[PDB]
Amino acid sequence: KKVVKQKNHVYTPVYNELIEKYSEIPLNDKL
Amino acid sequence: KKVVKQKNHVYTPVYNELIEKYSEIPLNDKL
Amino acid sequence: GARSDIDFYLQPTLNQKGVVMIASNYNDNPNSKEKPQTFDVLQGSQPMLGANTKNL
Repeated sequence: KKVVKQKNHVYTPVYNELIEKYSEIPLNDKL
Repeated sequence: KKVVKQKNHVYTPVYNELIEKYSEIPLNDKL
Repeated sequence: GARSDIDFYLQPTLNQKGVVMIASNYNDNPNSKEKPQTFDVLQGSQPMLGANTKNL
């Protein structure tokens, strides 16, 4: 038998976020 | 069964190296 | 692609066909961060102005 990964059980408002932030690229590894 | 050679488990920055060095050829065996 | 703390230093000219940029990276990280012997090295080029002489 295979499960269907039932429940995380905690709820929230969705809020696809309104106020936007500038998204700097964090590809700063060692150099 | 055959394994898939799982984990070396230590991490690092990649750093495909920036500063270049001159690559002398070390084929100096006995002569 | 830049970020908000580069402090772009502009020095304009007149007779300059093209435009040249110089990118520098001070370390400014507080762990150890020391410079290796100011690279008196004949193998490598010093990492201030490379002056890249290579084909092989």
